[PDB]
Amino acid sequence: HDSSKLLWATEYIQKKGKPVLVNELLDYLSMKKDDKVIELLKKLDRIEFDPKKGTFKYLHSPSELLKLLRSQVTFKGISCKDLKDGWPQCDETINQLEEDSKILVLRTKKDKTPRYVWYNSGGNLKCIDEEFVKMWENVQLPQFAELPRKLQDLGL
Amino acid sequence: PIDDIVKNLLKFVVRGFYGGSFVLVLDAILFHSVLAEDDLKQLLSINKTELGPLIARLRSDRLISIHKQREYPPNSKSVERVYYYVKYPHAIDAIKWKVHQVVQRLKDDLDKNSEPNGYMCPICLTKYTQLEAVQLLNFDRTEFLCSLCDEPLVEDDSGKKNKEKQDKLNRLMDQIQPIIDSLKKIDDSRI
Ligand SMILES: [Zn+2]
Repeated sequence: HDSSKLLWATEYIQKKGKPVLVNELLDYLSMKKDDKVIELLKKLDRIEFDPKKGTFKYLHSPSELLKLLRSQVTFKGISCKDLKDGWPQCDETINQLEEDSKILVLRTKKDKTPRYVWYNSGGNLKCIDEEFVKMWENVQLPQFAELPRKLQDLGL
Repeated sequence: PIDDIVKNLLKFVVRGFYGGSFVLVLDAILFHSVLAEDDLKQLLSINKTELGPLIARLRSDRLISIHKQREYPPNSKSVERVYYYVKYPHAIDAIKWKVHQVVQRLKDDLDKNSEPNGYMCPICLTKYTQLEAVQLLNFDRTEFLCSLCDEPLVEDDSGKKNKEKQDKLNRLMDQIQPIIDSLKKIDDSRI
């Protein structure tokens, strides 16, 4: 197919992840040997095609992830799949760049912690003791503007 | 502006006293004044099973409240906009009340375990004291036997717990200082 073979090459190109010879790539899968896959690759951003020698890349750094997190303010949500093909082991980078340096959405630690784009200042704020969270949650937040009334009584 | 410190303190308490997905949604809500839930859903890119409770906590914390903002759809139907409206005065006042209830409780804990006096029996495990037992001292004895087991007693209490409570108030004040920094800073204009 025109869509299956070119997609097969792009994943094959994606799997390589390095600038390979235009001859090394075409024989890599033995499927994208027609000009349609290359033309689709050149017409699209799936495979980076340039007038120079055979170089296959995307159209990627912990610093850039900060830029990426900054660029995802007031915007949609992106998975870490482009962050996992995208500076491999960004989970290491997220844990190392903790405290908002590489924020994460850790739904659970069994799916490579599939996270999203998150922007924060403190990010981690693990200084707050766990019991303090309990005794924080131990307190139930009250009703309407008597809450300003109670605290003026307390002087807050 | 005073609102950013209101926002910054909110992100502080909710990153410290709540999870990260809480601050992800709060920023998401803070990303747009009138934010559709659908855009919020795609930003999180997670199931509704992981979006609602975080919004519920923000509603419970009164940091952000649900506003029935008039949305007139173009499909000849009636669709509301699920756009969160941040209730800042009720956000900070509630946080203060939590702060006030958390500090006095742990303050009360400090006074709970301060002073040792009284015995026990360690055989039948019944508590004792100076006085009831000195009633029980015998002229031929130096130590207080037990009424029950006829078997001498031991002392019991430990002020260690008061020290344990002293550290907790120390720990809570260290945790609460940036919170009460922002609150008083917010308290200038009541915003
Ligand atoms: Zn006894």
